[PDB]
Parts: sequence; C-alpha cells; structure tokens
Amino acid sequence: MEAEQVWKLWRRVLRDERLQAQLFSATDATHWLSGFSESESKILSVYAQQFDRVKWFVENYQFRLVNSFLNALETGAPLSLRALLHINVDLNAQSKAFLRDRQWRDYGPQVYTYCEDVLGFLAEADELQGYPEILDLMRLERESVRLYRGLVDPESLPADNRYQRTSMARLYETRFALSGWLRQKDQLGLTRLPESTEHVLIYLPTLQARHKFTLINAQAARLYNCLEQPQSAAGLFMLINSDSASVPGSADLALLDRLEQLNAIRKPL
Amino acid sequence: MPDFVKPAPIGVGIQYNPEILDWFPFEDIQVDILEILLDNIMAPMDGPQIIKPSAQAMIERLGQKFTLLAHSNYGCDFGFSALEETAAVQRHVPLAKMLNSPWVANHCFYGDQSWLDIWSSPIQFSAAEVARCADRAQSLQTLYGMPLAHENAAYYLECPGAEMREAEFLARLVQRSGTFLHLDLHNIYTNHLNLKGFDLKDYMDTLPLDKVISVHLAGGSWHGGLYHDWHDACVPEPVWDLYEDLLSRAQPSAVILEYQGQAHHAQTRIMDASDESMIVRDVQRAQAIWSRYNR
Ligand SMILES: [Fe+3]
Ligand SMILES: [Fe+3]
Ligand SMILES: [Fe+3]
Repeated sequence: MEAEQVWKLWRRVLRDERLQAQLFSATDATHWLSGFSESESKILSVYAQQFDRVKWFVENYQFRLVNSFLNALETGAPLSLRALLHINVDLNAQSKAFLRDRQWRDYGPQVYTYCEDVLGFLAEADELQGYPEILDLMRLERESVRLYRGLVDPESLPADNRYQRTSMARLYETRFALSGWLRQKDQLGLTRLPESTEHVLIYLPTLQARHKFTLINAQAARLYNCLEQPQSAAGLFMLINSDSASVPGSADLALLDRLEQLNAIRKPL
Repeated sequence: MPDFVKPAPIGVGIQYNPEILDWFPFEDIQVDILEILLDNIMAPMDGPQIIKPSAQAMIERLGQKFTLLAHSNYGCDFGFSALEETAAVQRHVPLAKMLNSPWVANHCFYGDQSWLDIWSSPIQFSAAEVARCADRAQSLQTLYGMPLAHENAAYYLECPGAEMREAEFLARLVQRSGTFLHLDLHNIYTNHLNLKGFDLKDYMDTLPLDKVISVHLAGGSWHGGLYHDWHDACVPEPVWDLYEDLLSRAQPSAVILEYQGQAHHAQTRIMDASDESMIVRDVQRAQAIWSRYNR
C-alpha cells in the first residue's frame, strides 16, 4: 500500500460526491460499489471500520473550501466582497454552487486564479443580474487580479527607442461612475451610481505594495490604448486613429509624464 | 550553517494567532517571544509578491519588540509534488528569512499543491516513507538556513500501510534527516484517549528528546464524542504533567501556547472571549515551571 496511492484515492473521493453517497450510505463490504479498483477497494476495506471518521474527514474538507471561497474574495476583490455583503447575498449558497461545478476543487495557494474564476462565476449568477453597478465593480476587481497574475513571469522588454506599456498597470473602461464608491467606500453596493464611463487605472506603486486605483482623462486613455504594441517612435502622436494628425506638446506630453509616474508606460530612454 | 544545532533556551511565548484579539490583552514585557503563522502572512503564488503588503508593516512593529517564530502550515512539505514546486520553498522559506526567525516549525501531514487537504492525513508510518520524507526534510532545512522542527500530529486514524508506531517513525525520521522535533503535548494527550493502544510512556522514551527544539501547550474539549483538538479549552492537567516531565528529561529552546481561531475553527464551535485571564494564568504557570528547570 504505497502512500502515493492512498492519497490519489482520497483526492478522487473528495472531488466526486457521487462516490461519497455510496461509501456513507452502504457500509457493507460489497454493498459499496466494487467499481472501485481492486487496489482502491483494498484501501477502502481498511476504512471498513470507523467509517464515521471518514464522514468526518469530508464536510471538514467542504467547510474549509466554502470558507476559502471567502478568502479568495477578500484577497482578490475586497470591495466586491463588501458590496455583496451589504446587499445580503447568500455567499454560502454560492460557495456550494461554485464548488460543485468545479467538483470541489482545491485551488490551494492559487488564490488569484481562484478569485478570477469566482468573479467570472458570480458575473452570471441570477441573484446579481439586478445589480449592474456591482457587476461593474466586480469587473474592475477582476482587472486587479489580472494585474497581479500578469506579473508572475512577464515578458521582460528592454528599455529602447519606443514608448512601451508596462505590465505593472492596467486600464478599465467602466460602465458606471465607480469613483463614487471608491471615494466613499461606506456606500459600497448601497447607493446608486450614474451610467457614465470612467477610465480607472489599476497600478502598483512598488512590486511589493497594495495596488491603487486612479482616474485618467479620455485623452490619457487614448495615449494608453494606442500603446497596445509599442508602435510609438513619434508615430504615437501620428496614431490618434486618424482623428488627429497633430504632434502636440504639454497637452499630450504632460499626460505621458503622469503615466510614467504611475508605472503605466516606459518612456524611450 | 552546514549543520544546525539546537538554539539556546529563549523562553515562553504565545502563538499570536488572533491578530486583533490578543494585542489588546497584551501583558507587561515578559512575553519576549511570539509565534507567527507563515500562512496568514503569505501572498498568493500566482502573484509577484511574497508577503501580504498589509502584513509587511505589522512585522516591522513586532520584529523590534519581540522575537517572532515561524510556523509552516499548509505548506505541502511532505507531499509527492516536486519540492521546488511546493509552497514551502516558494513562500514559506523566504518568509522565515524575512522574519529573521531562529527556527521554523512544520506540521507532519500530506500536501500536493493544495491547502486544507493537509489535516487528517498523517504521514504513512513506514520505512519507505521515512526515507522519502527525510530526504525532503533534510533538503528543505538547507533552504531555510535554520533548524527545521516537525510538529507531532493528532488524528483519528493512522495512514493505511503503517509499518511502525508514531514514536518510532519520528525517531527514524529526524535521525536520517538530521532535523529536529516540535512537541505538541496536547496532540500527544489527544492520541492517548482516542487511539487503540497509544502508550503515553513509551512515546516519551522512544523520541530523541534532545532533538526537541520547541514545545506546544494547548487545550481542546469534547462533549459526547465527535471532534477534538479544538485548541480552546483550558490547558488540561494531564498535559501539564507532560510539560513538567519533559523539562526534567531534556532541554527545549522555547514553548508556545496555542489557542482557538477567532471565528469557528471547525464545523461547530464558539467565539465568545470574556475569559482573558484564563490564558494569562496559563502563561504564568508554564513560565514558572520553566524557571524551576531553568539551566
Ligand atoms: Fe501548529
Ligand atoms: Fe501545536
Ligand atoms: Fe495541537
């Protein structure tokens, strides 16, 4: 009985709750399905006695995973969590619903990957379809998760002759004026927001600090959206999407100076 | 550094598990040392950060006033995944180095790139698992740069395929790897009541007590027969007997007191906190016993 085989067995039992109904209800030797492999059934036959402890090893695994659904929310989307707790959603009823679709998956230390799948799951829940302002706030939080995850092993671009867009900052074009909730976090999910698009820039001051939110002009959003690929050897001023063929100063240069301070772009040094 | 030795006796301390709850009843200056759960302060592995930036300022406040120990939970140290891939070397090893911790404890379970599946799975007591886990513990200690102790575990069923007892397993494990031991006395007391034939006396005689670096004194409860090791009840007297008995046979380096999680810690538990002196009088008793056997 190798230790690696008794672990693979329980990893299969904890993720398949159909197998849990067979083991708990039927304690007789051959009543539990002999579809368990011959090597598996030998390990189950050791647990023939003290099956109550097995029913206690589960639930504990499920109670911890349901609570981990809240940690992944507090880690990746603390504002979305505070808004959802204010509108009184049964996150326990949603933790069980989300984990069952994933076969009770143990995300482990992959908390941002956990949170990104959680925010995508809640974006389709019928309970949240009536709160578009929170649905907008969750997408903003989902970009914060993609900011951290994009910095694990990013493509290191050397400083050269063209304006480069750094990976320590992302941009989100909102649907509502989410600044009202960011400036007044006591109103998270409680008050009402207008339907005016904003340009919030999720960025990081240092690589070992909490990410920040800040608003930029539509012009600054044009400077950032035209740097998807670093085609910017003075062509950035030519790249106003044919709306303008002008190369300006101060009007456009001061915006690029602020974007570098926010670690959003890299100037040609 | 090439081979680590037991640090000098450093004193008694508290676990510092309740972040907001324990600093308010902080008493005098006699604590000197507290523990730090490395899992609470670690940042996600799918991100670029090692420590939670909120916990970065808290460690600065306490690293100056008190010595802060390391504790490795949910680290997947003794799993089957590659050691380089585990959360131990990726987050827990730099965290203990960032904390300037003298040594680091580590629970004795199983973990493969997943947390919350660690508990209720003691390592298979077999010479095959002794050789495998000692190779990992000896290499993991090299990366820590500090002594690595293993906390004894309390459970309800030993892993299927056990070829020896827990005391023989831990003795053969630290002898081959050269690591140390972290003696949780309430886990020893729990295994005595809830396991068929757990010789409490043979367990103490079999362990290399000169490998015990740290000691843990905690208290759990049970009512009807279901769950235990809640880490909440007052330190029971049979555990106090082991604390006085251990200090007469070996010389540890520190002793910490575990207590409950602030919310639940199990499927059904309580969170009321009006018996703060129940902990203060426990730290007073364990601190006076240390001076009775003080070197
Ligand atoms: Fe522990
Ligand atoms: Fe302990
Ligand atoms: Fe314990």
